[PDB]
Amino acid sequence: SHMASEELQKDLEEVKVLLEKATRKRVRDALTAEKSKIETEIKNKM
Amino acid sequence: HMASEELQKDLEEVKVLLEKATRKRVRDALTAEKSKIETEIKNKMQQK
Repeated sequence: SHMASEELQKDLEEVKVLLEKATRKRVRDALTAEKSKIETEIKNKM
Repeated sequence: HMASEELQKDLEEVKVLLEKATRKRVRDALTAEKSKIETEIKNKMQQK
């Protein structure tokens, strides 16, 4: 369900897959901002 | 600060990533970034 740990892990994995492909700074910055948000949501679960 | 040619390369890549992405929040974030880039390109083409 919404905001379940497994859903956040799937979000994070996709952002990492796309960061491996991305080369443009502007696009990488947008992806890294999302990555940071998802990682915080995961860490918040402790 | 922005350059038309560089924004067009960013647009090309955002498009490529959007071919691939499967997760709703990631697709939404990339679509929003694409839209912002397109607005900036329009303004730079006007200013050329």
